[PDB]
Amino acid sequence: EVQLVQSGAEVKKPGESLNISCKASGYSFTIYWIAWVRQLPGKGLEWMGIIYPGDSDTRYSPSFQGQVTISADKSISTAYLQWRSLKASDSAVYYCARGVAVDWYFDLWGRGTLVTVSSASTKGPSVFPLAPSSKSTSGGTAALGCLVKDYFPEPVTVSWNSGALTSGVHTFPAVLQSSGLYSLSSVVTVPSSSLGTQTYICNVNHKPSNTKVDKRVEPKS
Amino acid sequence: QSVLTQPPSVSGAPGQRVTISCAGSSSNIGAGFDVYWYQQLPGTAPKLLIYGNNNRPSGVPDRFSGSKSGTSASLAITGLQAEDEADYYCQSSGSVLSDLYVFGTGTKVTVLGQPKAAPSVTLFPPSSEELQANKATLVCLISDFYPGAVTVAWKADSSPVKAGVETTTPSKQSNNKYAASSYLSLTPEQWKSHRSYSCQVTHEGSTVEKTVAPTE
Repeated sequence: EVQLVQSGAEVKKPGESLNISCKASGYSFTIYWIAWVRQLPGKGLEWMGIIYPGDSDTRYSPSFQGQVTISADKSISTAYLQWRSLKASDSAVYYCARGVAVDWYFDLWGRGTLVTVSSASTKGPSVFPLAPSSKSTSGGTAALGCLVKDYFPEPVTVSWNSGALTSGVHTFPAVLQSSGLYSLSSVVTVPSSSLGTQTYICNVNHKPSNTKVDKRVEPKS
Repeated sequence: QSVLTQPPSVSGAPGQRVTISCAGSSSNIGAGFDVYWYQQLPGTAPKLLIYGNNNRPSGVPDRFSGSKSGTSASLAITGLQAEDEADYYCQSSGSVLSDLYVFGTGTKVTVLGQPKAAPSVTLFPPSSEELQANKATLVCLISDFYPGAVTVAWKADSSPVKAGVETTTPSKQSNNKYAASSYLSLTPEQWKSHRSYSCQVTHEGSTVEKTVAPTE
């Protein structure tokens, strides 16, 4: 069956080089045009260029002429999109797509390759307690948590009491800040009557920085 | 260069009809070039849905229909089903090289498959420990709402605060409701100089506002 299989997500710093790939199966690779299409965060699609793999004839949109190189390797039915020097504004999802004869549309698409270009360096989190509050929880319960601030890359793992506490846990998806670093919160809802007798520790693990934090969360008192 | 302008979002209940507009120009749709539509289910490759303004490929149900008039085009979905919740892109072409392919800005269709659920809002002040590290983060956590669309506004005393605010896109919880979070980054001095700070969450026309103050 016709399929276009694109390589996985990439994370690069500005000034680095990159090539991403799209492998075609299920049809004669050399007789259909392949296009690359960019989707910037929060924007629509934008065509970048197209290549005819049989003779590697390439056409570029003027915006991207000289910013990228498109190429193809017939032997392995694969097209490539290449940057010599990446910029932060190149962060986007990049799609491969198969053009149709005569008409200007695409009948087959890849899933897209996320490329992230950031000056952010691997960094472990700082963990701060969110002291229990009963103001927005149901009667007889309190919400406490930990703020996991300023780490890169995703993900961090948060457990509570070394995984003994799982009911009532809500670890929120992280926010990406303008600094390039991530922050998230994990909150657990527990009985109010337990705050004086039960210890609550959040266990935060960040493998890329080899950082591990066990933070006690106590009432403010 | 050219783009086709689409509504960012469209929603409807299962079984109803919804339309997606696509605004082009005198150099693409207005000039006689055809319009195509793609459907992109979350996590999946875009799929051809409509070609030649109103033709459907095999595998595309007859619930989808397309049309073109003047400089604009439209996609209509009848008998809206859960499977239709997806991003939809129109596409045409123009006369200049940059416009060999011209795409739409994209429309997210939401299928309202469950009743409205109101958000629970939880607001945490900066921890003393974070203040000792010369930082101050207010945390506004928003949970259990449906549909998954919210806006958050912060206030210092009674005046809006835009700087230092970062807010997540809503994501689905385990119970198929949505969660989101908003963070207001301040200096310790900003935290202590103002009397109060508020997180106001707007959802489907109603608002919930929580306030904290450094003197707590």
